Amino acid sequence: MKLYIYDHCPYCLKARMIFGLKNIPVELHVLLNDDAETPTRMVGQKQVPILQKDDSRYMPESMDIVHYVDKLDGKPLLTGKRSPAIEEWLRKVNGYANKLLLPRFAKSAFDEFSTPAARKYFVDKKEASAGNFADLLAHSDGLIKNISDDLRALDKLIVKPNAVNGELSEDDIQLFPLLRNLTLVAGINWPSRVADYRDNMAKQTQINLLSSMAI
Repeated sequence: MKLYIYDHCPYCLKARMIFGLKNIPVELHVLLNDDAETPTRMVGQKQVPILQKDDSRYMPESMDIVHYVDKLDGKPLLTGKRSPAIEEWLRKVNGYANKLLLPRFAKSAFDEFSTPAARKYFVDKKEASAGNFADLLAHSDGLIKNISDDLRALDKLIVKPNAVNGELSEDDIQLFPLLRNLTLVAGINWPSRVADYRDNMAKQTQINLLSSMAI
């Protein structure tokens, strides 16, 4: 029951969230980002989260972990009512968020980026390599407007400040992690019901907001 992760990783947030809500203890293991090799060895893919299930069985992928843990006790807690519109909106919002987040993930050096090596290794993937980030960063305010607007739409869509779709559904599994990531983007103007939802799920999951690291 061990999660090999890179703290910032949305998929790892999704994993930790499912464990949190289900209330299943899990050995979080924050690998250095430079350690791409061990993930690759274990699951034949450079990705984390990797769940070393009980009998030391390393399973990759958020959604897999989510559904598996959700089904572990034969009680589908949070697969109530999937909403396509929410899924679509989430994907679009991730599409934005990613671009804002990446350079913050670099600047606010998460634990996995402790070593200069891990930091550089991470930073060179997208942040430093795509010079365009300079421009996007300069443009931040305009992006903030776009994402905040898209969040106010989402703020209208939020049926309950816990169950996005009135019933706990995998849209929540995406949504809370996403908003949680967005806390790092200090500028993005988190709407009311969004913030309510977010802090409720944060409390439920025992996941700290990234406010303290936000820029």
